[PDB]
Formats: sequence, C-alpha cells, structure tokens
Amino acid sequence: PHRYRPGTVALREIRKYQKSTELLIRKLPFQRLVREIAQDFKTDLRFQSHAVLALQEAAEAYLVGLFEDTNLCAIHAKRVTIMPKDIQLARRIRGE
Amino acid sequence: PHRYRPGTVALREIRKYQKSTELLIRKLPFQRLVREIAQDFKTDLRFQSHAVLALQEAAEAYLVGLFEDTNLCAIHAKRVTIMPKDIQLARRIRGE
Amino acid sequence: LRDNIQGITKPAIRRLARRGGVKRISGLIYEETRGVLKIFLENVIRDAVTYTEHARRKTVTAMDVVYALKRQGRTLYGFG
Amino acid sequence: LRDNIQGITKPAIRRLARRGGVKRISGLIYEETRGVLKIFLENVIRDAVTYTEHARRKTVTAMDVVYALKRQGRTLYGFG
Amino acid sequence: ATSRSSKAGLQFPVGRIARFLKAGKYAERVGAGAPVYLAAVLEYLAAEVLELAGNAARDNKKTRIVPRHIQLAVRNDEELSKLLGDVTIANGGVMPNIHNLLLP
Amino acid sequence: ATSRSSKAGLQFPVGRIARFLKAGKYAERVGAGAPVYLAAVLEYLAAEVLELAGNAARDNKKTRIVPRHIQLAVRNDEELSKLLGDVTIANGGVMPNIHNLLLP
Amino acid sequence: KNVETYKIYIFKVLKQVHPDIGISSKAMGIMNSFINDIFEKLAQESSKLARYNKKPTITSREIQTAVRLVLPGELAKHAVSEGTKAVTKFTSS
Amino acid sequence: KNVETYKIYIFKVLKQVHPDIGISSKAMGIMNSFINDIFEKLAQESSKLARYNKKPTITSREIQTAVRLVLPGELAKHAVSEGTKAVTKFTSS
DNA sequence: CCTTTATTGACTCCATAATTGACCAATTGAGCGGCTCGATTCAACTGTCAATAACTTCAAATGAAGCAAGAGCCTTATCGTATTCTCCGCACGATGGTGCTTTAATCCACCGCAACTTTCCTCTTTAATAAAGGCACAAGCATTA
DNA sequence: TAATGCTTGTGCCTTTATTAAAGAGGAAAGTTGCGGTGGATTAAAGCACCATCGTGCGGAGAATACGATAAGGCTCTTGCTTCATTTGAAGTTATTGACAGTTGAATCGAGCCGCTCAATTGGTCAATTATGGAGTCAATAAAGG
Repeated sequence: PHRYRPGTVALREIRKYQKSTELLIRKLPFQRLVREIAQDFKTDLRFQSHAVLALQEAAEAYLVGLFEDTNLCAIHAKRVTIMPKDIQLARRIRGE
Repeated sequence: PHRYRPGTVALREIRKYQKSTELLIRKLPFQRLVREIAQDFKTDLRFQSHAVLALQEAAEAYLVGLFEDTNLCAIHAKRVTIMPKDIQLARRIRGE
Repeated sequence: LRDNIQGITKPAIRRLARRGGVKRISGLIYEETRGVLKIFLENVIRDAVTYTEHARRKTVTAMDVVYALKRQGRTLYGFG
Repeated sequence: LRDNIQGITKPAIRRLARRGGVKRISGLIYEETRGVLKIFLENVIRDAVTYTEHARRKTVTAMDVVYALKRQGRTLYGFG
Repeated sequence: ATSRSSKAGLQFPVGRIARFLKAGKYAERVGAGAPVYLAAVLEYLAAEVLELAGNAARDNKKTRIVPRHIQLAVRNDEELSKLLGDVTIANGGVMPNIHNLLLP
Repeated sequence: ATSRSSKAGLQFPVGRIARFLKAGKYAERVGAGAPVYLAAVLEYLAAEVLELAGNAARDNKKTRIVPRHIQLAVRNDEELSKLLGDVTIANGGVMPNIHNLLLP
Repeated sequence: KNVETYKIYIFKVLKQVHPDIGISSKAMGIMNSFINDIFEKLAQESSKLARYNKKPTITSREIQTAVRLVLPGELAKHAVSEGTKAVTKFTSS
Repeated sequence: KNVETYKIYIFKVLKQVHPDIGISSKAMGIMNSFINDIFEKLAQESSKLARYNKKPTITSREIQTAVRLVLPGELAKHAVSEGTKAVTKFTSS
C-alpha cells in the first residue's frame, strides 16, 4: 500500500491542531477525575457544569504552555523528542 | 613552580563565595550606573544612599538566581560551561 | 472513583503536545504529564473548595474556579 | 555619565557566577549579563522614579525602591 | 440634563464608574475628575483591543469578532501581551509557531 | 484593667492589631474576634520562624541570630520557602548547594 | 436581579471603530471581563497610592500614576494623553 | 515621631522559644517586616472575601478562610488551630 | 523533475441559532443646597546630599603558557511511528426526583461614637560584652611522582 | 601511597560598637453607655444537579513492520583557566555649602449627605441572516522512481 515517512503526519497534526480552538481531553473522564480529586477535600460535593468546563479549559491551556516549554528544552539539547527530564527542567525553572 | 589543575580553584571559589554574605559588585561603579540609568527618566534626580544599597542587593540576588538557572540549563545540555544561549533559554522559560 | 487518572488517554496527551508544537514524544511523558496535571488540579480544586466553603455553600460554581485560578496568576476570561 | 555599564567588571560577574554555583564561564556571558542587568535596572528604576514623582518629591528613598521591587513579586526585607 | 459622558466627550458611563469607585470603598473620598480619567483610559483600551481584533478578523475574511480573533490580536501585539502575559482566553487557541529545527 | 492579649493568652498586641485593622479601612466594621485570631496567627508564625532560626544559629555554635541564620532557616524548610519563594533577605547569602556533576 | 455590564458602550465603541463589523456574545463576555479586570487593577493601584501618602482622596493624579505604573510603554503614554484630554474637556465645560 | 513596631513582642516570643539565645537588630528589622507583610496579605485577603459575599463585617471566619487560602498545608492547619484556641479562650473569659 | 495518491482550502446550498431591534419597567444619574474638612499655599528650619581633595593600595588589566572540554563525524540498535483491525464507552436525547439556593420578614445582638482614665511603649541616655580583626598554629586537600 | 605547597579552620588578645538596661510622657488601650444596623433563623419555592436508560457509532486499544533518531566513542583544536607584574581607580577620611524635605497655620475650595425627579438601560419577546454542516472540485503537498 501507501505509507507516509515518519514525522510527516506529526507535522500535519501540528499544523491542524493549532488552527482549531476546541477541547482535546474527553469531557466525561475529566469530570470523573475532577470529582475524585475533590472527594479528598470534602465528601458530598456538587459541581456546577460551568465550573468543570472552566477547570478543563485551564488545565488544557496549562498543559499546552508546559509542552511549549518542554519543546524548547528538548530543542536546546539537540533533540526532537521530548523527555521527562525536559518537563522536570521546565517546571523547575518556572518555579514549580 | 606550583600550579593547580584547571577547575580546582574554581571549585574552591564556589565553596568560598557561597558561605559569605557581602556584596560582590563594587559600590561606586554601581552607583554611577544607577545614576546614569535614572538620568533617562527625570533629570536633576538625587538618590538616597539606602535606595542605592537596596538596588544593589536586589540586582545581585537577581543575577545569582539567573546564574543558578543558567547552570541548570548548561548541565541539562551535557556541558559544564555556561553560554549565552543558556541565559536566553532560562529567561525565556521564566517569562522574561 | 479510583484510578480515574488513567482516563487521560495517550491520544489526549498526544493531541495536547501537538497543539504545543511537539514533533516527537517519549514513553514516560504520559505518566509525567498525568502527575503534573494531578498536582495542578489538586491545587486549583483545593482553592475552589475553600472559596465555596467560605460562602457556606455545597455546590462549586464557576466563580469560585475563576477566583482560584486568579489567585495563582492564571486569570481566565469568558466565565465571568 | 556615559559607558558606565562597563563598570561591572569581569571579576564581579565571575564572582556572581561562582556564588551561583557556576564552574566554567564562556566569553560572551559578560555582555549578556550586562544587558540583562541593564534591563532589570531600567524597569526597577522606572517604577521607583514614578513612585517618587507621585509624592511630589525629587529624592528617591529606600521605600520607593522597596515598593517598586514588591510590584514585580521580588519583595525585599531589611529596608523597611 | 447633560450626561457627564457627553460633557467629557466620552462613550463610557462616567457616572457608573464613579458609583463603582464610591461603592468599592477604595478611598474615603473620590475626586470629581477621577471617574472621567478612568473612563477615558478604559475606553481607549477597549478601542485599541477592538481595533486589533477587528483587523485580525478582517484578515481572516470574517465579518464578526470571535474569541479566536481576540486571542490572535492580543498575542500578536507586544505591549498588550505584556499586559496580558498570564491571561488565558476561553476558546482562543494558540498562535501557529513551529520551530525551525522541526521542519524537514 | 486586663489587656486583651493577657485575656486571650497571647503575647502580641491584640489592641494594636485591632487599631491597625480599623485604621487600614479594610472594612467599615470589624468583629471583636478578628484581632484575636490575627494576633494568634502572627504570633505562631513568628514563633515558628524564630524557632528555626535559633536552631540554625545553635548548629553554627553562635549565641545570636543573624540574617544569615534566618535565610538558612527559611530555605531549609519546605512550607516557609513556599510562602517566601520570592523573598530576598538582606545579607542572607545563599544556601550552599553544588551540583553533583561539577564535583571531580 | 438586574446585572450591570459594559455591553452597550463596547458596542458603541466598536461601531465607532469598525462601522461594518459585528461581534459575538462570547466576545462581549471577554471584553467585559477584560474591562472589569483593568478597572480593578487601576483601582487597587490608586488605593495603594493614596494609602502610601496618607491622602484620603484619590484624584486624577492618582489615576494617572496608577496608569503609568500598570500600563506598559506607548500604551501607557497614549492612555495618559487620552485621560488628560478628557479631564481637560470636562473641566473646561 | 514615635515609630511603632513588633520588636518587644518578637523579643518576648524569642525568649519563650530560646531562653538563652539573643538576636541582632537586623534580625529585628527582618522579622518586623516579615510580620507586617504577613499581616498585610491576610488583611487584603479577608477584605476581598468580605467584598465577594457583600458582608460589611470582618469576623474570625474571614480571617480563618484567609489563613487557609494564604498559608500552605500544615503551616495553615497549625495556624488555624492556634487561632481557634485563642478565640475560644478569649470568648470563654 | 514526475506521477500518483492523500489532504485540505474553496465553493455552493441548506438549516439554524444567534445576533439585532422594540417595549416598558425600574433603577439610578443629574440637580440643588448646606456643611465640615482637607489640600493649598506660605514660611522657617534643619537634615543631608553633593561636591572637593588627598592618601593608600589592593583588585582589575594584561600577558604567557597549559590543557581539557566542546564539537564534529561515524556506528549501532532500539524504539516511537504509521497503518490495519476490533471493540467499547461517550456524547446525546428523554425523564423523573429532590435538595439546596435564593428571597422575604423578624428579632436580637453587637459594634461604631464619644468622653474619660490609665497604662504601657517608645526616644534619649548609660553601660558592657561578644564578634570582627589580627596573629600564630594545625590540618586535610591537591599534585606529580 | 607520599612529601610538600597551601588555603582553610582553630584558638587566643583586643576593642568597639552593638546590644542590654532605665525614665517621661504621651500616645494609645480598656470602660461604660447607647441604639440601630447587620447577622442568624425561619419558611417556601423553584430550579438545577443527579441518576437511570437506550444507542450506535467514532475514537481508543493492540499488533506489526521499520527506519530514523538517540546514544556511545574517537579525534582535535581552540577556548578558557591559572599565575606573575603593574597600575589605576575605589574606599576613607575631613569639610562645606545649599537645596530639599518636614512641620504648623489660615483658609478657601470641594466632595458628602439628603431628597427629588426624570431618563437611560435592562429583561423579554419577535425576528432574520451570517454561520455551521454536507457534499463536491481544484489546488497543494508528499513519496518512490
């Protein structure tokens, strides 16, 4: 059949995803995760839907920024693949 | 005569300068630099001495933190020598 | 509600990385990202729950989340 | 008062780096550090000059510098 | 019966801004010219942001302004990005920016 | 003539803290228990910081507390460093920390 | 309960800026939040300025200095120019 | 003019903590400025909390919530415990 | 450079919901007046910032080796990637229960105002002792053998 | 391993200056009375969250071949460290002058409080048109030859 060389489809996905503004994490798993996380603070908590949506948007924006910093760190080391040490370095420099 | 191998005296200086708490930039050149920099905003400015001392302490602390981040970046790249690209990367990640 | 952090699947992390301009992704990036996201969510949800508790309420609204995000210098527009 | 940024000599930058834990230093680090320091000083001195201008004064005090530093999230103790 | 916004040549509710300043208890007393100055500054900032957003929408061949365009306008400008460095815009997305080394 | 600090079992000036709260115009009315709570919290924080600084001074074989010891105590503790992440201590120096790679 | 926003005035400013360009409701929400945030920033800065000098009144000088402290560079300069023009026009009437 | 500070109270607290350890004047300056900063942070947070719910009075609840929002973790828990103890001791006396 | 194949902007046609306009309530901005206070100006005084000058002298500048670390190139392997097949749980539409959020009225309780008394902290002054400086000495670390 | 340079920490004498200690008063804290405005309580209703249920697909999960990138190692050369010499500018001392920051009073300008009234604005309803979705074409771009 027909096969693309590695990295071409990744470049196409990079081009496509930055054009759109929709959310990337599935809504129900994130809602379940947020509910479980909040259960550690007070039991019997009800979440207004807009609160969950705001949390999802903030988390996605934070992760996108963190991945931009991770890409910068990985490029600095003459690599194209991001690694956990890049995330750790970016978070450490950011002050987290 | 007697010569030290490179890097031993540097390690001794690192050990010595992290123990003490005095200022490392000469006071008069920093005062002149601050006066020249302030001359661009409002002329005929007079500086109280404590203001200059506070500025010097803040600048030295900022530079020490920046050099710590630069050293982290340089170590991340399998190097021991800090380079201008390390400073640029650290400042970019910090948000400056 | 146990082990729901696994609900952030690999395609979601890959899409988030692609949005950030990443070309190649390693293997342990998924676990690292899940840990980082859990820490961030824990902090923000703790602040939101405190803001809710101060009002003697039982339902977390969007305003509490907005205030909690603003407390960390992450102001969000569109949910006022 | 011209070309006084050169008053930050090489030994001063080397001592600042050694205090920060740097083992070896390149050649252009001095120029890069001087530029960074000039930017930081420009920002802080601009804020301090605005603060002292508001109070209808002409002498910059330590309180103005402390407030300018605090406005950047760089709070300083010992000059209150 | 001339509104203060019309008196000062503005479109922003000078009276409402004065009431906001007084109700917020920001100070014991509030001057007569402070709300006018605040209204002028707010109107100028809104006009600048709307100008940039409308230009970004026009380059996109769209006749309406959407949060994507506002995000593009904010992140394309220097001083606005300085003012809105930590701001996250809902449904804004990101600026397309691929590193040079990643390209083939 | 019993001072409120003695009434609440504290060492900090409850009356002075109430006067500060009233003078700062943080709100039009201030409760009777708010200054007591604030004084207790401030006294606890001061006691904790002084405890850590005194321990750091004792490990240095010194009989007095100096800004170097305060900086060491702040940096060696996790929660205080989190509360004082951006704080610059005058004449505080740095916490000694050399990277493992730089060692011979 | 009635809610208070800057939607009408933002629409008027937009029609002054772009005669033939519309706007969406989400854009109104974002613009209103942005204007509110700027208002709070300037108000707290002016309150701090008044507290520092023990002046119980916040005049146009406090607002101008808060603008200079908050807004960066040419944005601050243009904002100060517009505010001074508006205050002068108000006082001359 | 008279300049009020927390020097005497900090000295009393230190003598309670370390009976045989002295302190320096610079340490007094640093501690006094630190206490002033913490007081300011807690007061502004409490004022914001009161403004959010339209309650014109600051009570112990507002201070407790400000402490929980500002101080981290076990530090916040211990501070809340001490504050509650002090408030109950004051009210029961 | 070329051909073939996969991908996406452009284009049109149809549905739609989302923005635009009118009404009418209803909340609040402009007006007018009195009044207490604050911020403006004037004036002396005093605090200290800037400027000069000389002296020392130690840290910065410069240069001559010294040498080892960054970088380029080659080789290997192993590991993220694209593609195909399978299945699974998510987003959506409907429905019903209920609790908990919000609003309205009441009663009570508690905190700001104000004068008074008293009381505890804060400059000014006096003293003294512990850390910095100096001098002498031990002692582990580095270096080439 | 080992002698030797050698820089650092140890230990004692001095001294000074930085901290320990006392009084006047004066500025502020505790008391008491008051009362009305805000907070806790109660009652209701309505709306938004929760949970069940069907479904039917598009997105997630797993296997497979693989080829491209990360990593290790060798070379080399050049950049950066270390040490000896010299000087040029910083730190300190002592002096002086004059501008600028504070403090105190008068007072005239100005913003708050109270009530009125009138008018701009906001929730609700009716509407239509740019925008979203479907389907197709042409342009764009990538991979083996």
